[PDB]
Amino acid sequence: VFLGFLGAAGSTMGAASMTLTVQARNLLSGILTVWGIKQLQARVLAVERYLRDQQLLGIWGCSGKLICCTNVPWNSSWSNRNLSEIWDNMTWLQWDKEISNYTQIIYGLLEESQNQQEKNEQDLLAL
Amino acid sequence: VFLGFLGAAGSTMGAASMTLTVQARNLLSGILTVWGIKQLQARVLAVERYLRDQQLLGIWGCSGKLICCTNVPWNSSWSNRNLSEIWDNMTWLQWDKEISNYTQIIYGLLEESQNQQEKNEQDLLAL
Amino acid sequence: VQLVQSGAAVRKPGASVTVSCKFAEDDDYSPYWVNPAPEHFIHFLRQAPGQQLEWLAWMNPTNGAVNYAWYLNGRVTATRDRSMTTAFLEVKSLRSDDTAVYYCARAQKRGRSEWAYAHWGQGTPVVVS
Amino acid sequence: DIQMTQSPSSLSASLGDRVTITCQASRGIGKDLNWYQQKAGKAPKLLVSDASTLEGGVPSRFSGSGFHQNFSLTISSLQAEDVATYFCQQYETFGQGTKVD
Amino acid sequence: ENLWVTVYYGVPVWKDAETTLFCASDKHNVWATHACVPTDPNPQEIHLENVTEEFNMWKNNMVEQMHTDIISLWDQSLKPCVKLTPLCVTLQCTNVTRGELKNCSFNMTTELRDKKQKVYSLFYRLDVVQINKEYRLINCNTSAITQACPKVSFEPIPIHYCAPAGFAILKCKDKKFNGTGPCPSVSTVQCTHGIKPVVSTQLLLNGSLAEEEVMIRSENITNNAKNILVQFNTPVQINCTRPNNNTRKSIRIGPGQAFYATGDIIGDIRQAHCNVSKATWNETLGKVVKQLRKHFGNNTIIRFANSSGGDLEVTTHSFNCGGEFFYCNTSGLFNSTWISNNDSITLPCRIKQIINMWQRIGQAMYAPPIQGVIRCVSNITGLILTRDGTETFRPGGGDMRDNWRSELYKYKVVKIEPLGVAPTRCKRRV
Amino acid sequence: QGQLVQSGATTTKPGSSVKISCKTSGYRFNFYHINWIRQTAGRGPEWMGWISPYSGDKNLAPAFQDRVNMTTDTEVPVTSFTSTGAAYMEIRNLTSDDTGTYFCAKGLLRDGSSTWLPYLWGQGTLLT
Ligand SMILES: *[C@@H]1O[C@H](CO)[C@@H](O[C@@H]2O[C@H](CO)[C@@H](O[C@@H]3O[C@H](CO[C@H]4O[C@H](CO)[C@@H](O)[C@H](O[C@H]5O[C@H](CO)[C@@H](O)[C@H](O)[C@@H]5O)[C@@H]4O)[C@@H](O)[C@H](O[C@H]4O[C@H](CO)[C@@H](O)[C@H](O)[C@@H]4O)[C@@H]3O)[C@H](O)[C@H]2NC(C)=O)[C@H](O)[C@H]1NC(C)=O
Ligand SMILES: *[C@@H]1O[C@H](CO)[C@@H](O[C@@H]2O[C@H](CO)[C@@H](O[C@@H]3O[C@H](CO[C@H]4O[C@H](CO)[C@@H](O)[C@H](O)[C@@H]4O)[C@@H](O)[C@H](O[C@H]4O[C@H](CO)[C@@H](O)[C@H](O)[C@@H]4O)[C@@H]3O)[C@H](O)[C@H]2NC(C)=O)[C@H](O)[C@H]1NC(C)=O
Ligand SMILES: *[C@@H]1O[C@H](CO)[C@@H](O[C@@H]2O[C@H](CO)[C@@H](O[C@@H]3O[C@H](CO[C@H]4O[C@H](CO)[C@@H](O)[C@H](O)[C@@H]4O)[C@@H](O)[C@H](O)[C@@H]3O)[C@H](O)[C@H]2NC(C)=O)[C@H](O)[C@H]1NC(C)=O
Ligand SMILES: *[C@@H]1O[C@H](CO)[C@@H](O[C@@H]2O[C@H](CO)[C@@H](O)[C@H](O)[C@H]2NC(C)=O)[C@H](O)[C@H]1NC(C)=O
Ligand SMILES: *[C@@H]1O[C@H](CO)[C@@H](O[C@@H]2O[C@H](CO)[C@@H](O)[C@H](O)[C@H]2NC(C)=O)[C@H](O)[C@H]1NC(C)=O
Ligand SMILES: *[C@@H]1O[C@H](CO)[C@@H](O[C@@H]2O[C@H](CO)[C@@H](O)[C@H](O)[C@H]2NC(C)=O)[C@H](O)[C@H]1NC(C)=O
Ligand SMILES: *[C@@H]1O[C@H](CO)[C@@H](O[C@@H]2O[C@H](CO)[C@@H](O)[C@H](O)[C@H]2NC(C)=O)[C@H](O)[C@H]1NC(C)=O
Ligand SMILES: *[C@@H]1O[C@H](CO)[C@@H](O[C@@H]2O[C@H](CO)[C@@H](O)[C@H](O)[C@H]2NC(C)=O)[C@H](O)[C@H]1NC(C)=O
Ligand SMILES: *[C@@H]1O[C@H](CO)[C@@H](O)[C@H](O)[C@H]1NC(C)=O
Ligand SMILES: *[C@@H]1O[C@H](CO)[C@@H](O)[C@H](O)[C@H]1NC(C)=O
Ligand SMILES: *[C@@H]1O[C@H](CO)[C@@H](O)[C@H](O)[C@H]1NC(C)=O
Ligand SMILES: *[C@@H]1O[C@H](CO)[C@@H](O)[C@H](O)[C@H]1NC(C)=O
Ligand SMILES: *[C@@H]1O[C@H](CO)[C@@H](O)[C@H](O)[C@H]1NC(C)=O
Ligand SMILES: *[C@@H]1O[C@H](CO)[C@@H](O)[C@H](O)[C@H]1NC(C)=O
Ligand SMILES: *[C@@H]1O[C@H](CO)[C@@H](O)[C@H](O)[C@H]1NC(C)=O
Ligand SMILES: *[C@@H]1O[C@H](CO)[C@@H](O)[C@H](O)[C@H]1NC(C)=O
Ligand SMILES: *[C@@H]1O[C@H](CO)[C@@H](O)[C@H](O)[C@H]1NC(C)=O
Repeated sequence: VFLGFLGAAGSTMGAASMTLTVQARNLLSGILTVWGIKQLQARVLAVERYLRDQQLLGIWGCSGKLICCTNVPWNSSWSNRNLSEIWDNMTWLQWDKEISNYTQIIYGLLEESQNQQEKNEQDLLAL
Repeated sequence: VFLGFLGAAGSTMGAASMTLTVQARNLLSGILTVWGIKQLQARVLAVERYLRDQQLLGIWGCSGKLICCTNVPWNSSWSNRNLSEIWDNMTWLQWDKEISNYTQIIYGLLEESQNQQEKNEQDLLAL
Repeated sequence: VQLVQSGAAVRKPGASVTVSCKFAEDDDYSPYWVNPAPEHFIHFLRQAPGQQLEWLAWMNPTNGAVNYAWYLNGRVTATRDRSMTTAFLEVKSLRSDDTAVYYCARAQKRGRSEWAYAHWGQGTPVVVS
Repeated sequence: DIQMTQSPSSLSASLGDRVTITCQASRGIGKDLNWYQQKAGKAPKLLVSDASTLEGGVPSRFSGSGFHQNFSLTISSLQAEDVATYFCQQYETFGQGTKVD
Repeated sequence: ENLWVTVYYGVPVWKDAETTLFCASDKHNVWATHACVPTDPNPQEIHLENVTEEFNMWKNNMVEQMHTDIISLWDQSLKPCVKLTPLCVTLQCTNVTRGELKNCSFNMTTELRDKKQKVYSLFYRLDVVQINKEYRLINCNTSAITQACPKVSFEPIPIHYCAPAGFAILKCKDKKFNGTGPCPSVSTVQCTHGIKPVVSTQLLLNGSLAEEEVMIRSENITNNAKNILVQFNTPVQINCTRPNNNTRKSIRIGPGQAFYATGDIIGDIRQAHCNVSKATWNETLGKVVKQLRKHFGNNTIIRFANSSGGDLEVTTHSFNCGGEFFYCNTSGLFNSTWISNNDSITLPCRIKQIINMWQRIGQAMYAPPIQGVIRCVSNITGLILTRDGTETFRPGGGDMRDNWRSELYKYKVVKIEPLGVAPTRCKRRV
Repeated sequence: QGQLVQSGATTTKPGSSVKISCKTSGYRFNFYHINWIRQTAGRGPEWMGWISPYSGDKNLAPAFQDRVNMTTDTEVPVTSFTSTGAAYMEIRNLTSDDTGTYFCAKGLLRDGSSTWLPYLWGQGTLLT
């Protein structure tokens, strides 16, 4: 099936996670007059917001990945939910709300876990 | 030899394929007055067209690659030409014309072949 | 749209005649916000009774440039008024064979076929005798 | 300098017949030919421009084709209102005309 | 066989597109060349071996883009300048001690709004119309009028059009390349050569010559309604001068508003004119008449006549010399009939001041008078003929984009599309 | 993927020279060599030589080096990837041993190990 842009918004986190490229395509293209400056401001805004998400993927060792596995172990303080009660029960919309507070913390952990990982790889290849 | 920007435009697809970084460098740098707004419109246009090619490479698992090998098998309906009659006979200009129609189809195949590849890698590392 | 021409005329051999042709309907309106494309030439043609259609000259209403037919021998002049809404065709040294119905034709502004006369006038019968 | 040979000079057909008129050029003119229809006591009306482009408002029964030197104007299923004189146009030179009856 | 598609990023392939170009250059001139990016001292020209591209100078969008850029820069360079609408008042004019230039006195507003002043100024005939005799500036009943700022220069400065990143320009190295067709030798450049935006009529001035032979270009040369763009290979020199020693006189017409009027002539009253070498113009007309036979016949006779009508701008060699807009009679250059098989020509040029520049009806410009004696030297490197619908060719023009087309034929804008998919016996791992 | 038409059957006598044409179309002439090959009565087929329209280079067998005049014009471009060329061939000391059918052949590929291989042939010309 082909649900469309945000088609799986109401589907479960597991279902939507197979339709990632759907939302990844339309993030950069889409699904001195008044309109002239109004459009230019939007064309620059789209690029800035895109490169910010790409910037975070880059410093997490996830550049080029849609599904990216990391080294940060899941702190149960963030959410003490079982695996089967998340990917087959919740929607990404609900999940983003429940992890609203802890999102900024995870973003830092994913960063130093990458600068230490490549610092280690620089030593693994020092022989 | 150093042919220059588009130097191998008339050379064979194999010859030009060794001079990829030549064309890759000058894709982003180059080889309220009237000119002021005329130049700003061009500086934004160059970035948008660049990130679109990078966006496609990213969702094909080719981000960072110049020569990228995939999993989509070559449908002979697209072109029933032999390997030696392409890379040592044709020029990329001719090739882009002969594959004009089927180009949009290949671009979709290269996308899901990557979202299924990483979905599989997420399972290979689930143990 | 049809072009408006002047009424019929009768002239002696050796006299002159002026055939007007209102090709536009403006007065003091033309500047826009975007740069407009060039205008199409106003062509003048005649057809003698029972003869073929004969091209005489075209006249650029923007700057007044003209291209008169060879066989006219400089006996024809084509101008336009200040408002550039009315063309004029003057034929000097009239002779008997100049008796014909005189038309003005213009291509369509949307099209780029300068000779595809989409617009025509009702004709002006000129008789020299 | 160019010479347009239109043939035939006159023809007659019944209501519903297929009528074709040809214009031959003494040398290559690309697709720069226009077809007109002129009735008695009226100004011509543009039928086909650029050899093969039907003008807007002209009934679909008309059609034109040609390139280089051989051109043609066709009326599929003749009608009563089609009685007029048809002539091709190459720049300032016209064909000698065809009187349909 | 075992063939999988593989992605290639950076493949020499392009498409015909049209993008927004930007300028590059090397007092402020009207063409704001100071606002352009500096022309790079190392101009990279890459030659495309084996490549053969189709060109069509008559569809080129660079021309249509340049033409509105100049118009756009012209309008930009007149906003801050003074408006001469208070000059649209009744003039009392007398001849000057034939009858071309006048001597006109009017009541004018001072810097105080309740005081007048009876000032006088000289005006060329072409700038006034009747009603001491009572006159009036020509523009008053059609358009407002704006005095050109006397610090901007009308000097053509070499401008280079550059394409953005990811686009390119394709030159045409073919020494005998006419208008359209497939250019055998092609190269790619980032910007065009130094194009001088010379606004001219009939005679293409100071432009770029043709190598080898003299070329002739046209869409349909069999179409009489298409201007012939003939390009010389050897320049014929033309010398123009207004010899009157004019003087400029400031007239305060308001707070901060000064109208520069023509004061008086210091010395002899003479005619403005242009000289061309009659010998060099004879041999150049011959080179033209030669290539004219290749399209019309070795036996037919080629005749040159003067214009047949129109406005002053198109019936005369219209141009600009040291800041003043000349309008030269050319009947002395196109008066020859050619069969199958010290010298100087002098042209009577008039001078105007109320000029509408392009074809805009609503935006007139007063060119302030230039002090001193004006003389300029320039090459006529091209021509704009028009055959009569014996094949006779007469000069003409008007549409300023033919001027730009005479220098932009060599170039074409293409869009680089570097993604290429092609099969090989390659596959990635698991 | 085009035609390589040749001249007619011009039958002379020993001592003289014969010039055979080969006018190309439907393909970029300067991108492939032009091979010359003959099949005479008395032997089988014999490869004479090829010439590179692009580089102007010529390579021919020692059995015909001092006999063959091999020259090419310059292509007149038709489209981006099409042109029209012409290849010429002459023979010096002509005899009756050299009587046979002669052809021109377009090279096979633009690179690799079979660049000049006679792939696309003409129709043949009958000599003395
Ligand atoms: C533009 O387009 C033209 C025409 O398509 C291209 O010209 C072709 O280039 C290819 C590759 O560059 C050529 O194929 C090669 O051919 C050589 C054979 O040459 C040898 O023999 C010749 C005769 O004895 C001799 O002249 C050569 O000597 C050198 O000097 C001459 C002087 O005239 C010079 O012109 C030559 O180029 C030579 O450099 C030489 O001794 C052959 O050896 C090659 O095969 C080797 O390499 C390949 C890999 O490339 C390998 O697979 C083989 O196994 C072998 O190792 C190769 O086949 C072709 O002959 C040219 N001409 C044609 C097709 O008509 C040109 O390259 C294009 N340029 C651009 C920039 O696009
Ligand atoms: C365009 O038209 C304008 C007119 O609108 C001309 O301007 C006038 O030009 C004339 C000359 O052509 C000027 O007349 C001269 O005025 C001089 C100034 O003297 C005045 O002031 C003194 C006080 O110092 C008084 O005594 C005197 O009466 C004047 O009122 C005089 O010096 C000149 O005298 C000369 O002529 C007389 C008689 O001909 C001789 O006897 C003298 O010896 C002497 O040679 C002369 O009278 C006039 O002033 C100008 N008007 C203005 C407002 O400036 C422009 O010249 C004209 N330009 C062109 C190019 O055609
Ligand atoms: C075609 O091109 C010609 C040359 O490229 C143009 O000639 C130029 O015309 C302008 C104005 O008409 C001249 O500028 C003037 O210069 C004089 C003084 O110049 C002299 O002094 C300077 C000292 O700085 C010296 O360097 C020069 O060489 C001269 O000796 C000023 O008094 C004026 O105010 C004005 O600035 C150019 O000098 C002149 N160039 C040449 C080489 O003659 C010609 O105008 C062009 N034609 C058209 C129709 O555009
Ligand atoms: C006017 O010019 C056009 C384009 O330059 C000519 O059109 C070409 O004509 C030739 C010969 O008839 C054809 O082989 C081409 O295919 C045509 N190309 C296009 C794009 O139409 C046209 O023939 C010219 N007309 C005249 C009267 O000279
Ligand atoms: C400037 O001189 C010319 C030339 O003498 C004058 O032109 C004359 O104008 C009158 C009208 O008032 C005509 O009747 C004459 O036929 C004209 N003569 C010529 C030779 O054309 C002109 O009037 C003078 N202007 C002023 C302001 O004195
Ligand atoms: C007018 O004449 C020639 C153009 O042919 C120019 O003079 C030559 O300019 C070239 C390059 O600028 C030099 O290599 C030659 O040495 C010059 N010749 C001489 C005799 O000086 C001249 O600059 C042109 N003027 C323009 C275009 O304004
Ligand atoms: C043109 O006229 C001006 C004055 O109207 C002349 O300028 C004078 O030049 C001399 C030097 O030759 C100076 O001593 C004067 O002071 C200048 N006068 C002014 C008012 O500035 C100029 O020489 C004349 N030029 C020509 C070619 O006639
Ligand atoms: C145009 O003007 C130029 C320069 O003002 C003239 O060139 C001069 O010609 C004479 C005679 O041959 C030479 O002695 C000078 O040396 C030349 N000047 C320069 C700067 O080289 C030219 O003759 C004039 N031509 C016309 C047609 O008026
Ligand atoms: C969970 O997070 C808290 C603070 O938010 C931290 O103190 C604790 O060590 C974390 N536990 C694990 C297992 O990471
Ligand atoms: C985040 O902090 C706010 C503080 O007002 C709290 O109300 C909210 O419950 C917190 N989020 C979660 C998921 O506990
Ligand atoms: C080739 O493409 C067609 C449709 O374009 C498809 O039906 C067919 O299955 C494809 N074949 C292979 C081998 O991929
Ligand atoms: C692509 O489709 C068009 C349809 O008009 C067709 O003419 C063309 O041949 C197709 N491309 C290829 C490579 O077959
Ligand atoms: C200026 O105004 C006065 C007021 O009566 C008038 O007499 C005079 O003629 C005017 N001057 C001009 C040049 O119009
Ligand atoms: C402006 O005045 C001139 C006088 O020369 C007249 O011929 C013309 O018709 C007028 N034009 C307009 C638009 O009023
Ligand atoms: C330019 O040259 C080509 C080939 O020589 C020719 O087909 C074309 O008609 C020429 N252009 C003109 C305007 O004659
Ligand atoms: C052209 O020449 C004729 C006769 O030589 C002349 O009457 C006419 O005024 C001239 N036209 C121009 C614009 O010089
Ligand atoms: C141009 O000059 C000729 C004679 O040299 C003259 O007959 C003609 O009238 C002039 N042009 C104009 C527009 O006056």
